[PDB]
Amino acid sequence: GHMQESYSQYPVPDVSTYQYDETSGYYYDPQTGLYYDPNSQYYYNAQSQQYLYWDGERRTYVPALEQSADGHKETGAPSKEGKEKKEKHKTK
Repeated sequence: GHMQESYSQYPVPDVSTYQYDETSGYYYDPQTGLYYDPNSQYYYNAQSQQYLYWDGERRTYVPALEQSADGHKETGAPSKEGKEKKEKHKTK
């Protein structure tokens, strides 16, 4: 291949370069302006109040608003846990 050079992306960060803000429990990500959470890899774009994620396959930020369409009934999609929509279906 010799076409589609594929441009317009982000750097390759490391959370080991972020700043922990113990006043609230987040990391702050000066390379972006985002906040990262250590337990929740969904970044917080404070600017617009968007929740994002780093997708290193696409080397860009994407929104993390909902996934795996079995909920779409909150911010997130809790419906993978196995209780999800309850037993439904009779008991047999």
